[PDB]
Amino acid sequence: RRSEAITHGTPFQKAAALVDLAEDGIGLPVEILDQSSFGESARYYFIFTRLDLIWSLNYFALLFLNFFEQPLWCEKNPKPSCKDRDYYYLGELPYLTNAESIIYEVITLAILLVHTFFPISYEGSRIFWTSRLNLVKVACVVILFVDVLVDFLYPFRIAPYVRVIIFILSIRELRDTLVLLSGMLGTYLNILALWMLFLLFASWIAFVMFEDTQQGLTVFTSYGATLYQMFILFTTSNNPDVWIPAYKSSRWSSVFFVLYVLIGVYFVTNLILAVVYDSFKEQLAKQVSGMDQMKRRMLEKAFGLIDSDKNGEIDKNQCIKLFEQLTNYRTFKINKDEFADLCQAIALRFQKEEVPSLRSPNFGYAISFILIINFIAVVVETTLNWQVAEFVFGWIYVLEMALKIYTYGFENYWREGANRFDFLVTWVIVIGETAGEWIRYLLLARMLRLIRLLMNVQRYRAFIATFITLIPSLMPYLGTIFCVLCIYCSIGVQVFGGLVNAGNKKLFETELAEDDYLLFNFNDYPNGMVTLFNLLVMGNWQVWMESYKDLTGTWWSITYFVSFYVITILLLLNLVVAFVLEAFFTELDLEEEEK
Amino acid sequence: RRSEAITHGTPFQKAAALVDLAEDGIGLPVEILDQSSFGESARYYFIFTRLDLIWSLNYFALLFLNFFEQPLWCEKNPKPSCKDRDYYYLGELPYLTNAESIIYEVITLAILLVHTFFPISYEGSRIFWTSRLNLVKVACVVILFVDVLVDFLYPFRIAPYVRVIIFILSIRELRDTLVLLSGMLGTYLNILALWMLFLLFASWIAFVMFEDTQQGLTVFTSYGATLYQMFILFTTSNNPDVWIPAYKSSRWSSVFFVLYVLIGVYFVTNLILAVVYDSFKEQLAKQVSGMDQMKRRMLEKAFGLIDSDKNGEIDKNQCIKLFEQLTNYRTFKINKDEFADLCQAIALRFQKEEVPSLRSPNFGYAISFILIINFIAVVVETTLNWQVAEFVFGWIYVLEMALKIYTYGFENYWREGANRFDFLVTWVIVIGETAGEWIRYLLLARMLRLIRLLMNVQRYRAFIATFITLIPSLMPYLGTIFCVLCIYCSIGVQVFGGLVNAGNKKLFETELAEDDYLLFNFNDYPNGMVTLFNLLVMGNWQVWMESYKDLTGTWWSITYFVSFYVITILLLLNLVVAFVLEAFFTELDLEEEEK
Ligand SMILES: [Ca+2]
Ligand SMILES: [Ca+2]
Ligand SMILES: [Ca+2]
Ligand SMILES: [Ca+2]
Ligand code: NA
Repeated sequence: RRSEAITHGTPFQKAAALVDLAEDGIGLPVEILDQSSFGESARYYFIFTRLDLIWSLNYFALLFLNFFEQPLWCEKNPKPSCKDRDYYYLGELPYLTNAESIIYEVITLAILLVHTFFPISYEGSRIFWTSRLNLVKVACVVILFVDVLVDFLYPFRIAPYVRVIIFILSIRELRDTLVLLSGMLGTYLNILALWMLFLLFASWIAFVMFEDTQQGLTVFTSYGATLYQMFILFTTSNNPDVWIPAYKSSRWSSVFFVLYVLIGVYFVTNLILAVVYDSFKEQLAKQVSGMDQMKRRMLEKAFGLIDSDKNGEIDKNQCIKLFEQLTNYRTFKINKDEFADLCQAIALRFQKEEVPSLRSPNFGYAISFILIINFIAVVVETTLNWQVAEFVFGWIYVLEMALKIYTYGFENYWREGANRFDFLVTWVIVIGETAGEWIRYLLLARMLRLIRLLMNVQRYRAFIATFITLIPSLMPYLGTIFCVLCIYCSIGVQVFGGLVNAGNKKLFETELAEDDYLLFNFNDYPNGMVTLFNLLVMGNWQVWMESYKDLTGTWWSITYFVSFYVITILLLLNLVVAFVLEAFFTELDLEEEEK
Repeated sequence: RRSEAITHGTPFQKAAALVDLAEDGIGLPVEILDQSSFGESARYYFIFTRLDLIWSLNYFALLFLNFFEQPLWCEKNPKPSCKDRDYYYLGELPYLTNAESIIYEVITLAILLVHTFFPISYEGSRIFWTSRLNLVKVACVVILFVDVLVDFLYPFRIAPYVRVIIFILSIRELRDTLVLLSGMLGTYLNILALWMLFLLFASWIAFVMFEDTQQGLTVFTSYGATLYQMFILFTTSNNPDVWIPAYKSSRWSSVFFVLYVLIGVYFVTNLILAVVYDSFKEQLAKQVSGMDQMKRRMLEKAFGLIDSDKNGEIDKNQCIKLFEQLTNYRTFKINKDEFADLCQAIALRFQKEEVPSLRSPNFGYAISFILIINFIAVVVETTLNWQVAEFVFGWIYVLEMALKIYTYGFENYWREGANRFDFLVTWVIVIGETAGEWIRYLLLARMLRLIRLLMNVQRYRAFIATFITLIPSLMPYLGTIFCVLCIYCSIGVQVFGGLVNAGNKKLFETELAEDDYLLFNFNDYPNGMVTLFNLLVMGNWQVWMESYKDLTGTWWSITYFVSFYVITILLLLNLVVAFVLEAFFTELDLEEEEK
């Protein structure tokens, strides 16, 4: 898919290059594809995309800055200071000084300005300024510039939110996931309406049924208290604890709570999952259609490069001239659609990639035997039934890397999803030879490759193959969940920071103190992230909700936890379930086509 | 579907009857259908099926006997006796005396012997004694007869297990569910192999990683302790509790447990659900195919009754003679397959059932207004903003019942799934007029019918329609889970009965005593059932496992809880999820066909 062919080649080379780009799934921007003299514009797009590692590193740096900033409650002079990390149950990451924060922010903003305005080199000015994505990015960069300036000048801070928005906007798969999700929201709010109606009605029955009982006197003291407890019971997290007083008062009370939990989980929760799954399928189909339209647009541009006369036809003397530039550089008359069908058929049957310029099958057996020997060595070493053996295996693994990159070349080697990981962990190993036991886990991280041999076992092939394909293909969804946690974390540290401290005295009544959860707090960004992970797992989750309700003295604090549950569990994790199921069924159909 | 027509009719009436049976989904047994005589054999089958209510009541009585038997540990003379129900934290159901047990068992066994041997009236002797189902039923009844005799004579008791097996064998949909499940088991044990391999490897890494830490010294003290804790963490039920000492030692420890829980839940649990779902689909397809073969066999014997000359043929005079006996009672040559296609097409496009022997839409509006008025009356009554009003509404509801059974006749009325429930709750209401405040809940149980009006709201139609169809169609699966719970309950009372008592002294160290769960014990069958419900809900489920491990002093006790988790949660509840999802998608496709 050579940039040089697109930039400089004769039209037949440009056509073959656009074809290989399209069927490798890479679209040139329409702002380039729609113009005649596109080569000089494309020149800049390729130098832009050559720098993707620099831009990606800048975005991950900008996002990770949130983990190293001092909490705002520490700036407003607490007694004692946040140097007393044990008094405030804080984490172990350093807090950047003002000087360090200024340096970090200035550097990352300068690279962000370059990345955001450089597209005006290949898009034109009017084309640039009319893109909605560019306008939103310019708004984000100007907000970060003003936020930098207004503290280089030296009740809340905006920057951490804008950094997460910039990160979302800078990864195509995350933008795509949010566009997909925006199509699901309309149908999601309907079933939330029915779920609320269910909770309200079940809570009304429960309230009027227990009003003068011990359950009434001690748990269901009001309709709001009932609705709160019944909401937590929908999650099952407070079962059976919430209805023990009823069961002590009468064993028949268990029938009500049995019916409630049975209906709430096995009917209502599964139907919410089903609604989310159907909507996800509809939006994914719409996305794949859009990608097919991109592919067709590129193939039509290729035909518009070969046809310079606009008669809409190419002859066999042109067609063989394209067929060479395809079948030996990347792998009757024809018309605009016939070309697209013929080429996608070539992409089906004949298409196997040629190797770039500049290995035996049993070599895989040799390295598999070596890494199983290494595994049995590691086990007999841990049970204490050798640094020179760990050295000689590390040497063999770097020798394998060097041999494979020599025989195939890195531009061919690095294409495989496996060997790029083997390369990464081998590099981390050899740079670990800085002269502990941590190399044990790196070599076993290589040993994990042995699990691919279970794809030879037909009863396991589908499972292992789906797990392997899921590792990369879930990253957009897991990353969207991660960005949602980052926003909720910044809110939590803004609204709850400093309340969990060793002098609070109310804290030691709060259940957070009784369950020993005091390190899972919102005093710091990493603390908030691990707390939000515990919330996402739903294990004991209402402990934090009830404790921060006590510590803040307001029921409005529960809006945080309720909204977090409604967004992340009932929607995003159900989306993950749907995605895993659809991936597995796709694998079974692929095997049913292989056989 | 007239039994008179099958038993006595002219062959054209027999043919029309067999057709209406087959297309209403009722199969005569093959032992009749192939008998070459629908006479005296069919006569007895219809009186047999006329008695279905008596048999069903006998089977439910036989199953429920388990809830009223004295636990065997009470018979072996405890001090104090089980009359001290508080000392043993017992339930509220009575225990039958020996005389009552003998009477109950003798009566139920007599009706069971009748039901099990009466088929030899229409099946022949050799046909009866070669049926595998009959032989298993005869083995069960002879075991119950021995177990009765061996205590009418006056280490464990077998009867409670055989009663559950008899109940499974006596309901067709439960036999169907078990034969379906037997097809899934092979593929289920494969993914259990990978799940165990995942637990063992993750637990080995965790063990060697923490060995000299506080996590090692206090939680991961051995490989077996690690594997046990990591298995509970796979359930999430001990998150974050299990790894707080690691997090106190180093915050980076959280990354291990985050990755473990992320992989274990969102990859492994979802792929187990996917495997179960695919296997369920394959087995349900095999079931529907068998039902279609039954339908075809019935249509082919209908043809074999019309073509009693074995022409291979029916002529137009015969065909219109059948056509009258069909279209005037129950809703050009032709051949064996053409008949079946034509009739099934008539069922699809033309059939609409006639009323049996012996109403305007505004009546539905009137009763909807009356029940909404009743609802606003109930709400304003409970908030205390009338027994004569509750009486007059109860009268209106019984007058509606009597009017509808008059206008349509009970044989037509009772066919709807809705009005048979309305009839039941109205009868329970009017027999409740024994003169109480509890009738509020029965009238609101009628008020629940108002939710059907949300099917008129297109954004809610599929959800409500699927919920309504799920109410009956999940009963075989929920009932299979109930039978599994019954067997586990009987085992639990056998092995754990009497250990939770106020004199145990070890109990008050056991977490069961600290969480206040002492009423959730295995001292009694209803206590066991509610305990196993709490286990099925997975809320705090490891409390019982760890407490009974401590009370029994052996790790072998955990086999009970582990096997219960593996059977019920990873298989049967995933089956319920698959069933609900497939039902929803079927509803969306139905609406997509109707719109
Ligand atoms: Ca700032
Ligand atoms: Ca009351
Ligand atoms: Ca017995
Ligand atoms: Ca160590
Ligand atoms: Na807990």
